[PDB]
Amino acid sequence: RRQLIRQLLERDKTPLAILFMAAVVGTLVGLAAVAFDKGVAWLQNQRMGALVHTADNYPLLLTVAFLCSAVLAMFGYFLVRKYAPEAGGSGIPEIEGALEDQRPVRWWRVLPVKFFGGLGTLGGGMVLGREGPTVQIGGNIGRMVLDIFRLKGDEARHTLLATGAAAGLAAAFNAPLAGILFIIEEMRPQFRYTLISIKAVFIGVIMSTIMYRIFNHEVALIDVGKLSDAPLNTLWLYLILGIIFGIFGPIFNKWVLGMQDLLHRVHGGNITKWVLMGGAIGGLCGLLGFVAPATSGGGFNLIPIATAGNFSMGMLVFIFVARVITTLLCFSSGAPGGIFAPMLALGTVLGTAFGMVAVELFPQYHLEAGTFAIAGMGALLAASIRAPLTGIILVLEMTDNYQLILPMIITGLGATLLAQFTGGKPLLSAILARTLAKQEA
Amino acid sequence: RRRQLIRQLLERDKTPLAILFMAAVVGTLVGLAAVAFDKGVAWLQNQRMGALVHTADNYPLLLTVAFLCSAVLAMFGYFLVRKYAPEAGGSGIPEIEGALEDQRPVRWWRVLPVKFFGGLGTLGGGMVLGREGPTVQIGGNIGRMVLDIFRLKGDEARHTLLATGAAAGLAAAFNAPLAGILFIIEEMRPQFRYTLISIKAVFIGVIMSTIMYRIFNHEVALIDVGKLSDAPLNTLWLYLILGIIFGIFGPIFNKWVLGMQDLLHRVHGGNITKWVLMGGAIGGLCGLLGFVAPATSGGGFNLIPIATAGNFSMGMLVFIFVARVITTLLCFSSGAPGGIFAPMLALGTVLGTAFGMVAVELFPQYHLEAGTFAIAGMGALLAASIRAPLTGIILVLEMTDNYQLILPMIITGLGATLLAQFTGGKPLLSAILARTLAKQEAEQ
Amino acid sequence: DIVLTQSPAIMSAAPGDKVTMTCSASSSVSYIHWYQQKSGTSPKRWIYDTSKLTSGVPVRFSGSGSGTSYSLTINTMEAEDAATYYCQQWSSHPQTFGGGTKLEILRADAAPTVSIFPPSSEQLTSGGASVVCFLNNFYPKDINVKWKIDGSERQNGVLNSWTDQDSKDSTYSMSSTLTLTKDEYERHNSYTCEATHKTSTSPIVKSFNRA
Amino acid sequence: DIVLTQSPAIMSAAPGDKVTMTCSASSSVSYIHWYQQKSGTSPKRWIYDTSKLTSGVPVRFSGSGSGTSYSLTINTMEAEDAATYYCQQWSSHPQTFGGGTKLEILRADAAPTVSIFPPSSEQLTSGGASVVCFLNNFYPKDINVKWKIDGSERQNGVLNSWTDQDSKDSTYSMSSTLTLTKDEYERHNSYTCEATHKTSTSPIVKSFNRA
Amino acid sequence: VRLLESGGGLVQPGGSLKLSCAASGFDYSRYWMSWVRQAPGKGLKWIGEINPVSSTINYTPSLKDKFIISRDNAKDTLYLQISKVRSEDTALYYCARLYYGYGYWYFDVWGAGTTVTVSSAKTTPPSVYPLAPGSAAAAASMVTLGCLVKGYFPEPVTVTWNSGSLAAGVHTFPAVLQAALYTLSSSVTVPSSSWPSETVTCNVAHPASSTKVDKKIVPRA
Amino acid sequence: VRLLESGGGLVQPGGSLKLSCAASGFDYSRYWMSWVRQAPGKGLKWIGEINPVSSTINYTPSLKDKFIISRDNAKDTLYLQISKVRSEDTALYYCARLYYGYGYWYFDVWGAGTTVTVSSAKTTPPSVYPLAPGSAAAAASMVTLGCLVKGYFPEPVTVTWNSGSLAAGVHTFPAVLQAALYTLSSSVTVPSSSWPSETVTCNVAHPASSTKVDKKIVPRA
Ligand SMILES: [Br-]
Ligand SMILES: [Br-]
Ligand SMILES: [Br-]
Ligand SMILES: [Br-]
Repeated sequence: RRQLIRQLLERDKTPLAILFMAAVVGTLVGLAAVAFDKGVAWLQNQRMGALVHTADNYPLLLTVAFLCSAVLAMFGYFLVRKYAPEAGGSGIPEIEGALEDQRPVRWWRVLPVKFFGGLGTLGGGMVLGREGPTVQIGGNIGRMVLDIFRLKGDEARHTLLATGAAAGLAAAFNAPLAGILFIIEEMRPQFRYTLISIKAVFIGVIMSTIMYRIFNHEVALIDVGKLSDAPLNTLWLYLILGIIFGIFGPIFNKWVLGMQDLLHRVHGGNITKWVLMGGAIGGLCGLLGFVAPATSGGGFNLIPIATAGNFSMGMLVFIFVARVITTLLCFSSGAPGGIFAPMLALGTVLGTAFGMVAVELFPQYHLEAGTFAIAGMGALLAASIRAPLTGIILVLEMTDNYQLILPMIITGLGATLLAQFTGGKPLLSAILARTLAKQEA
Repeated sequence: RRRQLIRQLLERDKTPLAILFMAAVVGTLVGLAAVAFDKGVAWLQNQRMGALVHTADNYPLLLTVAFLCSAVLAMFGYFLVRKYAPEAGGSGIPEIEGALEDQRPVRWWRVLPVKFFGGLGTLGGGMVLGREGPTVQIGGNIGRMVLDIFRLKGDEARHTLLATGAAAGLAAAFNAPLAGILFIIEEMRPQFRYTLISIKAVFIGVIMSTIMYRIFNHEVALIDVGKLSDAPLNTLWLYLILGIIFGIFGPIFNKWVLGMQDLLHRVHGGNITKWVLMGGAIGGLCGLLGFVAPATSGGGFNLIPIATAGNFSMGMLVFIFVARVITTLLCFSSGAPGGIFAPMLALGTVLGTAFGMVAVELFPQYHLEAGTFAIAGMGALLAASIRAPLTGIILVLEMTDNYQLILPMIITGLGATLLAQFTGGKPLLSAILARTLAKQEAEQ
Repeated sequence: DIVLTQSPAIMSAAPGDKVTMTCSASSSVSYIHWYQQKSGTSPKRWIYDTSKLTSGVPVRFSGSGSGTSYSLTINTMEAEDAATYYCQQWSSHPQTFGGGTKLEILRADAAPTVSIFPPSSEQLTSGGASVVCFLNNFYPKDINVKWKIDGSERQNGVLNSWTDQDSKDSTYSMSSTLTLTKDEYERHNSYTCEATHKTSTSPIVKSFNRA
Repeated sequence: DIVLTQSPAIMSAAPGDKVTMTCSASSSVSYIHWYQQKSGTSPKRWIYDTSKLTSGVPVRFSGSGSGTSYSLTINTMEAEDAATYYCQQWSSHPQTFGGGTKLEILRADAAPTVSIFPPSSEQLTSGGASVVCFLNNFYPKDINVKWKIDGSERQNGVLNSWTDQDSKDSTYSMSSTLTLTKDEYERHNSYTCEATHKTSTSPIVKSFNRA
Repeated sequence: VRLLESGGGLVQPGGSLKLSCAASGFDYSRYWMSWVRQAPGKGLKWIGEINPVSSTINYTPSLKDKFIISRDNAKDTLYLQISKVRSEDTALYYCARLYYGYGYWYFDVWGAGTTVTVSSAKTTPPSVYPLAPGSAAAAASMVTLGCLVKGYFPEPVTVTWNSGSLAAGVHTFPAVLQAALYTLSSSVTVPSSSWPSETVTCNVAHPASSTKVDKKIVPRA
Repeated sequence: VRLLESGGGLVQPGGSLKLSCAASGFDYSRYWMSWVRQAPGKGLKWIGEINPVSSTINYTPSLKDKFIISRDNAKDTLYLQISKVRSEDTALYYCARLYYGYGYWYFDVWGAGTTVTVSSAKTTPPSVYPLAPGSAAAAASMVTLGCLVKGYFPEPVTVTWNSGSLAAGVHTFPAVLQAALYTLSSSVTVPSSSWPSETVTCNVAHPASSTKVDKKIVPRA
């Protein structure tokens, strides 16, 4: 105890030099994400203008649609398989490793590989989200500055690498809160104490967000409007929702992992069969990106339309199964790219359908399909990656319906609880464990 | 060695079901208990209302009954604490911090009733102190207690429950589930070593305690400021300046709250009577002002919407401010049972409104609304004094529902933590726990 | 669609009485509500979520229950509670209300106030006759009105209306009408109106003659 | 109060051209805006925040600068780009606007299409006599007119009225009336209409005769 | 607050009409609206509800197109279209803004009503005759005036004295039928020195024919 | 979105008027609204601005009580009162919704304007004058026609040609002010095979003098 007194009197006194560097990691991760994002846009943009040129003959345009998607795919699949094979997948668990000192932060190789690797896969319109790229990039932007200024000692090495990941999560969803939260909730060393300054994570998360704002303001990523509220006698319905998500969360983990194995057999590790199958997969997307525009893409486009309820009940089931397919293919084939964004889209759709069934099994309840959408949106984010807190503060900042905070917390804790009891595991820490185990295998 | 990590990552978040089911219990109990403590303090101010109605005539008589009742409800609580549990004096927050370090005793057989009734007295009296203090400390002892009464063994349950207790008590105290969860992980937990606290449990508790406070207190907010305006990018610098102001003053304020604890202890030398008397005097001066300048007294929550709509002349705000620094100290420094969060929200909202007012005419081109600088400064003492920005920002956000001010808010907030650390301020919670742990080993 | 069925379909009490009414239903309903329809007005939310008073619906009111039978209670009624109160559920769907428990006040006695009116000349320019008799603020509500044309009884061309119990004072009132032609009203002269009622044994007789 | 000064008060350019006007603040200012006004149309916002393009606006547009001097630029100007462009600033209250810059489409030359008109006969059962004379579709704008009563040169009754650039051909126009007393008009026969304009050394004339 | 319906009255057996409630004093969006009818002297029955975004429209166990509840968020107006009208549909119809405490759903605030009268009949504006204390005018401290409101159609008319500045001391008696026409009377009571010395005017109002009539009651001199 | 400002016209000097701007199609709160004016040929100068809830109202450096801006949030209208009108107030007046990007504010969406004429000159209808070409009707390629709408006050006349379906090659002229009177001229050019063959009318209205006239251009006998 004698020591506790000494430290209480010393708490929250992070070395100025560590603060000022968080500030720069921030601004750099910030601008970088803006770049990656302006990038991906432009690429899908061009693929549109090139579908207009082929406006006549049909199978010709199907082909061009398959083609440049396949072409942008491989570009990225190659780029990763050659110069940095850790930038394949989400990239998130790699940074958790890194904070545990268990993977290397090879920034000279990853920065460019992930950046251009993603622009490829995403520009192509594959079913992966911008975070993966932007978080991993963020960490590497952290490591790097830290090297380049030869700041010494465990604190700076963790702090900067953490503020980096945070700031790139922020800029990925315009979501400062979700960012800081992502670190303390899921990224940090889960089992030993670590010396990460939280006052610095903040500075970076601010500067990152101001960059994203400076360029991306006056339009939201999701706009659902102000939805209705949740009468107390309706809450049990969001517990039922949370149990559906929680049993299915682990089923989905088992499919993502199993698909990584069942897909690895198709190429044996072979840098060419892989890049080829990748163009096949990414080619499949560019096709559906134009034949059932709901089946393909990041997801952010159909969140509004499902939440306004403007989908027939079949169309929803269709979109859902079709998505569990396209989502797996893309993420399990180890393309560079996150899995948060498409789990938001998935939950939003399962949510909308539960809501729809609820809407007419309970005319007295005066239900709005919409609200189970916005409770389901962060639900996979808690059944699968099994970090509810972060995913709730996330959906909150995106959908701005603070009056759903109760149903949302319930559907969330419902899911984490029900995954824990049907033996699911944090899908990130699961991945990093395969990797750290396959290392001394 | 890594070999271990692989084994742990495959094991992570699998809190033993029995510790979960007990979080759901502590929750519901800390929940209901707050609602009780809450409906209580209300009735008591209400009675003191109906009693000023009866003396409608005679003015000095009125001032008298206003003074006396509050003096009388004060004492009753001062006594109740100086007698049967001297740990329930003050906020009672650092005491729960200590308890998580295992450095303080969770004497719940003494504290549950002493804090509950001790507060009802001081609050019902209309002193300048917040529900939190009482409801958080009570929440912890509601935890400890259900832990002992079910003889659950091992470090984890004794930490978890003790933590999901405190959380649920803070969510019920501001209708703020997220601010709760966040409070433990940012501020309550052991700040220097690893601890074994189930986050998925704190959540179960903080839900149950919120459904209780919902069941009973729905369809009116504690703060309603409506949908304020936005912050254009070229506006932001101004909340950094706001943040510097808060940050230089945050420690000056901590130096005051501490100095007043000493300068106050001189007046009674620790003597259970001089104390309970000085207490009636302070709680008396409150019930008076509760009625002569109803802004200078009370919890704060009432003047937040009025100051935020800008409906106070510029003088009035300076007056309320100085006057409230005076009333907030006297109450919290004299170590009556009761938190210091609520009055810091009020204090910041005022300095926020005033800064915004000056800004509103210094920059007509900016199209400012003094109101936004209110909602920036509301959590700003919560950051320069208690030094716990993240918690206070999720707080302010859940009460004021203005998510479009999240940027200015964080800035003002971070501005303040930064400036308070460079002007050598310390976390006001951990500073008190430190005086207490150090004054414990100061009898060898 | 649940059928809610209300107790004392009409019920009468003295101010100071503890009145209770009743809503029973075909299935289980829960958290039912209660509307207050003061006379010739639109109804008003009075008790909601079975046992919750609306705002400024006096403390004297309450309600409760569970399951299939619930009950409104006026703990000490007042003369102003005179109304027809409805229960209602949306525990299930469609929501549906009771049928009424039309509450009536009992007060001390109170005798008519009679007035009689000559066919207003411009009703005669059309060629009708209306001899008009108001009987204001009397309790009980039983009242016998008789018309005499030249000491001589008349029955035909005669109609009567009653007001409802008054919300505040609890009395009733009565308007009797007698109609003829420019013809019939010109040919006689003694126009009289007659009122027996609990509070005098001898008719309160009122009239006039054209001259 | 900040005074913005526009560059070319008026200016012409051929369709396909790099075009550049200039906001020249009296003190410092930052992030100025640009607005476009077509004849009798209400102003549109064109460029905001020194270079961001109002969504809708053709990509050929692009302004910038800073400190004391800014500038809007059309990159290959067009048909539809004839307007008036105003720069506005709100960097310091109260906000202010420019003199305007008048952007007129430059084109081929053209001949006045002169038509003289004898006073209506409606106008003559009234004692006024106005002889109109349109001088249509010319380029450039600079025209001159001279009236004449029986070869004698005139100046009084002469009200002149140019139009602005026709949208569908880029020519100017110009009506000119000569008004007179009625007899003042009969007491003469010839009424001529001479029009001196850049594309011919001696005038274009045109007349009529009463009798 | 205040909802205030209209367009009631006369309808042919077999055809149909459009009722309309004009809201004022609340964010009329956000709110589920509703219709409730009162049969002549009888029970309260639900017709239907419409949600804020015109996107849910539960009615009552009724038929084909008996009811078409529509709304108009920008005008602040609810709508009712009873089509195929027999005499069950004669009533006082009510508009009403719904709500909840525990999400067991109640009827927050009720309209004022308009009466739809199903008959082959025809609209008669009311004849209004002043009733004054006659030849016998033997005045006591208080004094009873009144106006006969006769032979109009259909229900209702409404009647106030000195434009509702006389609330005190007034009675209006239920109208009574009489071969396709309606007759009520009103009666007011005033201090005997307050009239004829000052003015007393009844204000008769039959909205079914948008016809008002203001009878100053003149001493029978 | 649309901004429709009404209520301009002819004011006597020294008197005053209350322009109104009526706004549909966007959430009329959240936004600042601002008036701006244009003296015919001449700058844009800003009158003032009002916030969404009327708590901040700024004007241009101008005489003490020259302008009263206000806004009625519920009727979705912005007003502007000008008082003691001298002639510098003779201009066209536009309302405008304010916004920003980075927050250096701009005028987002303007309306059509309305014109304010400050003069002691009286309302005077115009005379319409067919203009059929020379005694010697020089019929060549394209024959030129016109009318004279002379001697009215104040602006505007609007002149269209054959109910406006002669649109291309019509030439309406600026009016002129002379001895407190206005005069303008229009000219339509048609295919020489059209006239005197099928019929060619000029439509003048001066709505100010409640004048509607359709002057049929015919050849001079
Ligand atoms: Br991965
Ligand atoms: Br991810
Ligand atoms: Br304390
Ligand atoms: Br506290």
